[PDB]
Amino acid sequence: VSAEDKAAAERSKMIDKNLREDGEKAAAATHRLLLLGADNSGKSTIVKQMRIYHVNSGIFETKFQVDKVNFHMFDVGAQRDERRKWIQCFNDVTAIIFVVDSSDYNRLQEALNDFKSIWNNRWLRTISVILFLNKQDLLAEKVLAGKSKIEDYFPEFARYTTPEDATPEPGEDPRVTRAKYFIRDEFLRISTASGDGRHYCYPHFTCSVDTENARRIFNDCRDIIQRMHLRQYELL
Amino acid sequence: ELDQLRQEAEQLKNQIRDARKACADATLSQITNNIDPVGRIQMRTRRTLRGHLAKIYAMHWGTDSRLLVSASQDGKLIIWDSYTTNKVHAIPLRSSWVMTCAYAPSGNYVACGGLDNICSIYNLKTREGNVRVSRELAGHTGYLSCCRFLDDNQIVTSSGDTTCALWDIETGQQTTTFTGHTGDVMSLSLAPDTRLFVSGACDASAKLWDVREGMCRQTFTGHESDINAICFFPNGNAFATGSDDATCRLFDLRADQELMTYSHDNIICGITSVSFSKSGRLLLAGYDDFNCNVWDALKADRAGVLAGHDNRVSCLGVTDDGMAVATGSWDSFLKIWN
Amino acid sequence: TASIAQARKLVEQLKMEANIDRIKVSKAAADLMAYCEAHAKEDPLLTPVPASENPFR
Amino acid sequence: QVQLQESGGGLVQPGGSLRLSCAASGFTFSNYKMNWVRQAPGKGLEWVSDISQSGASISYTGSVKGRFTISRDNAKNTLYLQMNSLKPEDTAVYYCARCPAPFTRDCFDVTSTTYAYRGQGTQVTVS
Amino acid sequence: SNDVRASLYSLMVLIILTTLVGNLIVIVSISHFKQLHTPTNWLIHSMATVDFLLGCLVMPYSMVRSAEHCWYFGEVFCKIHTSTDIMLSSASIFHLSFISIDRYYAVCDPLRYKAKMNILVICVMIFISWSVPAVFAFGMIFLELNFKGAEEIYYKHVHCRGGCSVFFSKISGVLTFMTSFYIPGSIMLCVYYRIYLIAKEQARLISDANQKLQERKAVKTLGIVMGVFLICWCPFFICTVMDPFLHYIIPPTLNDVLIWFGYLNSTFNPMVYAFFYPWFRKALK
Ligand SMILES: [NH3+]CCc1ccccc1
Repeated sequence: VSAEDKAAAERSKMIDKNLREDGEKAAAATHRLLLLGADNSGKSTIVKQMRIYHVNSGIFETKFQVDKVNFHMFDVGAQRDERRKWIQCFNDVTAIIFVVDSSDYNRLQEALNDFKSIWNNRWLRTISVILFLNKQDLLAEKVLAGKSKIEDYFPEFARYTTPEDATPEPGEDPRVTRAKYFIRDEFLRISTASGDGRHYCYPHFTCSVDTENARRIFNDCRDIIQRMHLRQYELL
Repeated sequence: ELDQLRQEAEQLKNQIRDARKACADATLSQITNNIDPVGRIQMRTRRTLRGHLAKIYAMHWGTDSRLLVSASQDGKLIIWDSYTTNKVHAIPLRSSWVMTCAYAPSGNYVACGGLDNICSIYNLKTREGNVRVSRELAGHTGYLSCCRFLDDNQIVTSSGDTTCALWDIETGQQTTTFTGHTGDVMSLSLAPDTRLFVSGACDASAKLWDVREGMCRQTFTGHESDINAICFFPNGNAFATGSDDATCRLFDLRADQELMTYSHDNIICGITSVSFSKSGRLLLAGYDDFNCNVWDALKADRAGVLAGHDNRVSCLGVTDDGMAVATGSWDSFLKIWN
Repeated sequence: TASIAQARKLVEQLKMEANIDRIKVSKAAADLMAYCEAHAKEDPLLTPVPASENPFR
Repeated sequence: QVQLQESGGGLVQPGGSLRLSCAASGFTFSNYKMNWVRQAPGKGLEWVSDISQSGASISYTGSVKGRFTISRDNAKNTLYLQMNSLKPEDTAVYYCARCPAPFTRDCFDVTSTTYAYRGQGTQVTVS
Repeated sequence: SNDVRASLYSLMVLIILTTLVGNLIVIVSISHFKQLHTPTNWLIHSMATVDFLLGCLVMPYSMVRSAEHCWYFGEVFCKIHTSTDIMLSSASIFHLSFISIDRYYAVCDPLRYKAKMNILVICVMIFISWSVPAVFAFGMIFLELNFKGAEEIYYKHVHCRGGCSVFFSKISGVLTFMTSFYIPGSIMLCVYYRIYLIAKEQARLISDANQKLQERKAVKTLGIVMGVFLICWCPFFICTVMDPFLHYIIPPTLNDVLIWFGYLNSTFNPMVYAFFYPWFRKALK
């Protein structure tokens, strides 16, 4: 009623209008992705053409778009080893880009444990995980050399046979196909053991020179959001 | 000589255990079993402060007990007027990963910080009339979990690098660095006289620090998991803590040890925020079960529940005059209770 | 020699924690009880305020 | 206070057996999961085994799978690791480390360099 | 019979009350909660208000004309009432079609769902579903004569009714059928068949992956939706479009029962489109 009250009310209305405009802008058709991995994993080389380094104080953000849809990918790489607290901030992301160095068997169990912890976490149990088994090229070289046996690091490999649903390249050898699909199945076992049905794992075999990673993330995000909408509409 | 040192440390620990046991003549529970219960405490949401389009991560009241600030993941730091629900300011933040915010006792400055490892000081009384980045307090090597204002020139910020630092705002340098924690520090509470403060950490250890000498004075143990909140008692002789073990515990500075365990068998959700009433009789805590429970500090008996939040409650605060309690949560709503 | 230095610092910190004086727990609880009972009237959360007194109505 | 003290260890020939018992105090043993981790000379911490609250769910590292057995005694607040048919590749310092939060199926930072809820360590050497 | 008159009146009053209460609850919920302010829930609220008006403005006179009686009200009033009934039925069906289109976009274009389905296009859809049926109905009732060349037939049919059953010529009947029922009905059918295919494929993929390693919810939902719509409106509209042919031999009683099925669709619409989904249930809690 008073002049000061009216001025405060109009200031609040202008503030709310500006806030709504800023919320509508740059937040429509934009999806956030949390990028995770280890030192050996080529997490920084997943997206080649549109890699964006925006590093100032511990978090560099990578922004890319495939078909008029923008994705913002955040890689937190300046915190300590402990991460059970800072990862609860990333609940909103639509997907988690998990990069694994499948060439190195020694840290493979550590990567599997990290994937297990992320999958079963209370605040990350709704977020789907996009899994990239990088360094497939190296993995093939190691398997073909045969100097290091994956049976030593995983005794279950002896009683494993490649799935019928495998779709290897014509140049791939059966040993290499079996090894890569064994690693993929080792991750998928952890995924489906506690898969709540509201978040899924999408395993992709990637190499460093691979350039379809953005398209794969696009399709995986399409599937994730489509399944979320179907679940919301009682269709799935 | 490492083994000898370890043995000496163990002996010291045994001595400190034996000393507080001697001190523990009785228990507060049987000391205050005769006092009258406070009765059922019922609070109703008076003003709901809508306008945040994302989860609210932190809030802090003002000394005037009328203006409060809030931080959200949308990148906006909003200063409210809870009396009439008027958005006085809306500061845009460079990074949307805010984890904490503070309101200076003078009201001129407002601080925020988060995963950016930088404490940003925002001037609210500048001549230009537009909120401007005053200083970027850089130097921490971990995410900023909390920050509180001593005066317009000094601020105490806790981080995720197991350290707490005191900053001189005018020069932007760490006047004194507090070390000793083995886990990420998650919260801090300053004293009414602003000479001491505590820092709950992820090692279940709450330490008491001297602001001037920059040294830990006491270390408190009792919790069995990560501590997420801590708040000094109005007297300043005791504090409470909230942990991930779904348990709140009260520690006394002078006795050196725990006096109360505020937990129930039913509770299995960790505490994100704790706060005291004006007189300290009520200890309000915010859990992950989307609810805040008010506990009777003296008798550890639950007095009420502040239900009404759709998502996880992440922040809670009580005004200096004690009239109202504000609870923020991930449902993008900040509710005022009374 | 980092481990032994850290252990020596921990020993010194434990000594500085041990050498301080302590009060009796009964005395501390009596102090908090007296504070709560002295400030009970001023607290508006414990005793509901009149519908016109609270600014949040 | 929360503290973990292991036992066992010493000098054993290849193919020998040892019992590693970890004593837990200051917290509820049943609520938290338990893990075993080891530090080979010049190497980082490697997770060895894991057990759930009820003891039904047990997992082992591939290197030690089939030989190590993990057992949890809720009543006595102690945890065991039977090292059957060990080899000189197993020389390391073993730590018993609970998982941070209770009633959780995830254990994020059990192998972290400064993990708060680990143990002092037991030296196990094999010649 | 007087005793059965009472039974039918009680049934029709029960229908009116359930329609009104469901629509009112949906409207007030979507208004006050503020968490249900998404652009879609706005379409649901608009459909709820179309149907609520239908409950009070049209349905009570519907029962007094269904129970075979002379139209107590004036001729100008039944003209207005006939136009209002046509307008609100067509508006409800249009809102159903628009909700189906929104569902399609949300399912088959998930990434750009917010961009391609925003409050602007939702308000345009609401305006279309409120205006085009009104213009069509009010024109065809007042300005244009739906009875063209059958003025003689029109008067005999009206006098034989007692009250005023909706009269349609062959061209008028076909145009009303296409404008109100077939086009929104065909759009809904195509968009729910597509959604069925997508949801069934997703469920099959999920189950196949689970079985490969080491509930028909979509069927139920789309069956409920399509079955309710088709049952309530298809009998009425087929009989109505076939009424100008066969020299209007359709028994009067059938038409009276058929119109009431159409009204029972406005009764069931708030149920199917709000209460079947959990978020609305949680909000009502
Ligand atoms: N209550 C149904 C009335 C009606 C008649 C003809 C077309 C559309 C609607």
